[PDB]
Amino acid sequence: IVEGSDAEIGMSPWQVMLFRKSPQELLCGASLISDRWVLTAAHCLLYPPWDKNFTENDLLVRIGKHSRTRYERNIEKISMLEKIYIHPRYNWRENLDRDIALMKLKKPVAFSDYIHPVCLPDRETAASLLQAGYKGRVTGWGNLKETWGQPSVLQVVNLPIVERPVCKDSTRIRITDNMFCAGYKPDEGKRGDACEGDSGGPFVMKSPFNNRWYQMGIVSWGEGCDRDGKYGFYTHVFRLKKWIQKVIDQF
Amino acid sequence: ADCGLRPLFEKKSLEDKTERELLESYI
Amino acid sequence: DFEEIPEEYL
Ligand SMILES: CC[C@@H]1[C@@H]2[C@H](C(=O)N1Cc1ccc3c(c1)OCO3)[C@H](c1ccc(C(=N)N)cc1)N(C)C2(C)C
Repeated sequence: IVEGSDAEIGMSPWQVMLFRKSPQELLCGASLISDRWVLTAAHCLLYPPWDKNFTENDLLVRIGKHSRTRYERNIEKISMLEKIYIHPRYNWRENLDRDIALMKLKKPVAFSDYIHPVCLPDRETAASLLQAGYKGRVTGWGNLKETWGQPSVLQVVNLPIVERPVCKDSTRIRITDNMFCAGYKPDEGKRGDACEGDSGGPFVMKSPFNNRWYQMGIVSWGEGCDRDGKYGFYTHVFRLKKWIQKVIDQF
Repeated sequence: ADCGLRPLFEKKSLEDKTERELLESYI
Repeated sequence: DFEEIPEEYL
């Protein structure tokens, strides 16, 4: 996260760390959506051009964290993966369309002050909140700068959803209805973006109607980080919710 | 469900330092 | 720089 701020304790209790076992490193962010299911971006687990194809046994999920590198004894919980499910129509060839994946955990994770699931939007949540100018929240342990460092604790930044033509006009990549983009325009002066290591983490919004946090987006892609005239792109969770339900209902 | 209600904010009626920025943008 | 995790987890 670039031009973000240190998160508060328990501010993002659905935040998940995807952690590679060996060599031990941060893989991506992710989200807790119930006691045995984690939501992330497909490209975190499968990206053939770079020969990325992680199996269940290649990683762990870490829940309840605040500190990036510390093992947070008595706070964080670490779970093993039972099975990974990638959207079968995820388009890794062209544009990361349908950049979404689920992971089922071996055992249910116990909720705590630090561990708690986020809600998923329904049609009206989406219709009500996913409007240009409405701000959402992105969190992660990724890079603080496009090039140079890394944070000691979880970072947070709030960013406004952007008009679809402006999103369109900022990139040569073909944009689909299953993506949205968020961020400040050069005129606004305020800054912020996701960056390397933030992938797969949540874009959330707090409904003013019921005071709950909903995950509207998944950090998907962009070009560099916090560049002027560029915007972060996010997977449209509500648009892929039929698949999410399908998988959870089936498995 | 209790989804989306944080034990250390919503459940105890505490606000974090920047959620109002969000609220303020929802028209 | 990642602190070692309890062996069990791995
Ligand atoms: C593995 C994909 C990588 C991913 C992804 C990112 O953007 N990628 C490049 C990309 C983008 C569009 C594409 C594509 C690949 O193939 C088809 O369309 C990601 C990324 C995510 C968000 C942002 C940003 N908000 N500025 C910045 C970066 N990166 C940190 C990588 C892990 C390298």
